[PDB]
Amino acid sequence: IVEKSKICSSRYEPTVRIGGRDGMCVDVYDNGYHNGNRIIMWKCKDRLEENQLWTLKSDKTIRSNGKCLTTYGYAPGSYVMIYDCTSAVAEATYWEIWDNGTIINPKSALVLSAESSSMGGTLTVQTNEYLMRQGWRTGNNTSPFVTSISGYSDLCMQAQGSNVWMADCDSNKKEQQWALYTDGSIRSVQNTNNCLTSKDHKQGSTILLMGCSNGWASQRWVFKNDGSIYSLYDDMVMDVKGSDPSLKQIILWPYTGKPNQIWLTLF
Amino acid sequence: EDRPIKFSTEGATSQSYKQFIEALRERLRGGLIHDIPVLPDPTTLQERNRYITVELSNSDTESIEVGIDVTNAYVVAYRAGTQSYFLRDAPSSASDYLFTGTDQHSLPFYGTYGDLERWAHQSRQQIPLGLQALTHGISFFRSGGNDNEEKARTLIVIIQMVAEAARFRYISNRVRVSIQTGTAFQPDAAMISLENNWDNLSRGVQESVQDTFPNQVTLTNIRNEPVIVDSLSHPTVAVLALMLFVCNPPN
Repeated sequence: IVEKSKICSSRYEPTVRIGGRDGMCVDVYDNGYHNGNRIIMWKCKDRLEENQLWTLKSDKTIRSNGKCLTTYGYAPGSYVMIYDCTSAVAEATYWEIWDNGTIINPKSALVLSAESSSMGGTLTVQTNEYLMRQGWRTGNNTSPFVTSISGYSDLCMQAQGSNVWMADCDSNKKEQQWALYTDGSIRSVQNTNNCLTSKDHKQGSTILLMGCSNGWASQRWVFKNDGSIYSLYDDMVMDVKGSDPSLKQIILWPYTGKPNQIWLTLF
Repeated sequence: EDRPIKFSTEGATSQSYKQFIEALRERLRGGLIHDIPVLPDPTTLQERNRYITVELSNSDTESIEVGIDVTNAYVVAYRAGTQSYFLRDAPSSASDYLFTGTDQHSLPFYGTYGDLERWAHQSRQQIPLGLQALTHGISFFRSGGNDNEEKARTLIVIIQMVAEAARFRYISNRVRVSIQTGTAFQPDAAMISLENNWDNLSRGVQESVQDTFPNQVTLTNIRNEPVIVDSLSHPTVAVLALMLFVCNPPN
């Protein structure tokens, strides 16, 4: 280090869609930009439209058609709405999109959430539990990333019913393809209604496939640069049990960085 | 710090190759940004710490050394015996502390895929990689490889198995598997889109505003289909092991 140089510009203000639960978008209901109109989880439309596009301003506000994405209140349950930027309590318009896919209202410390599995459900601010239903991802293209996943001993994760273990990587097997969603879930391409889930929150907990309907914490996963598939809520990662693929088990375990904990997306 | 980073084609294993790439990664990182390792800021170093060498042996006798610029992980010169050859666009200070006690020579093209590919009338997708193509590069170059077609062709191999492998976890996994299965491979569309978008990915990550790159990164999967990335929460981001320094995010 010495006469350090370049600082990244703060003039960047991208407008992108924000995908979340079950691949749905943050949507200004019916292009209703009247003060107090409700914001909902809607299908991400086939074309880029205004009520689905949000500008990530440098003042920490999230705008669509000028109006600001504003909470109602600062209590678990208060809905979020569209509102003129200068008329609402400043603090209700500030938002922070973290690296882990959490959109938080700093002031309330509450978090954007899609509490309803139904397309069209209203968004609310809830206590942060790192649930799949409080995971988002920015960018106009909200399409899942369908990829295979290899790990220990170069074996690939394979779906066998409602179970999952390591097996020979086979480009042909459709049971080895997974759709990595915007909400942070890992869904089986064979039935995208299934999500890799951890039975419990205890170390040793076996992870397998369960319905994504509830959007729990055990169904939201984060792919770290170190190679782990991390659980934000339980401070734990996926583990090929005892570095033994033969046990046909992938469990929940704290990160020790061993080879049975590193994974890779093969595109 | 340490420059005798060595790998030997002899009795290698996926484990020995991975140990090579690990060491090579530990050498070039000069920080973390949004938790991902980034190469050193070019202003932070003096010419004398700007280059390192990777010794690639086929035997304790036959082998070459490659000059790498830690500022961007590029190969700028290669050495065989008391002869070093510097690429046409290696920095000016190259020959000053790269292969000092050697007759240094300039090559007439740079290590840019494009120029290298222009020379080796082949493309990356045509040139197979693996322990066998590495062993031949070491032999061609050592032997007094003089042909420009084939020098350019073996640099492509070297650059991908070494510099491109250090940057992405994906490319090293691949290189590691061709070794474990004694099977050569031609880089797929994902590998190439990764190699092509190194800078773009590095920038987006460092310039990102609210978990968002100011500009989208369009990659391709193996089936050769668009994987557009534009967020730190997108999972493809994790195949990045080393970024090119572009700017310090304001605090």
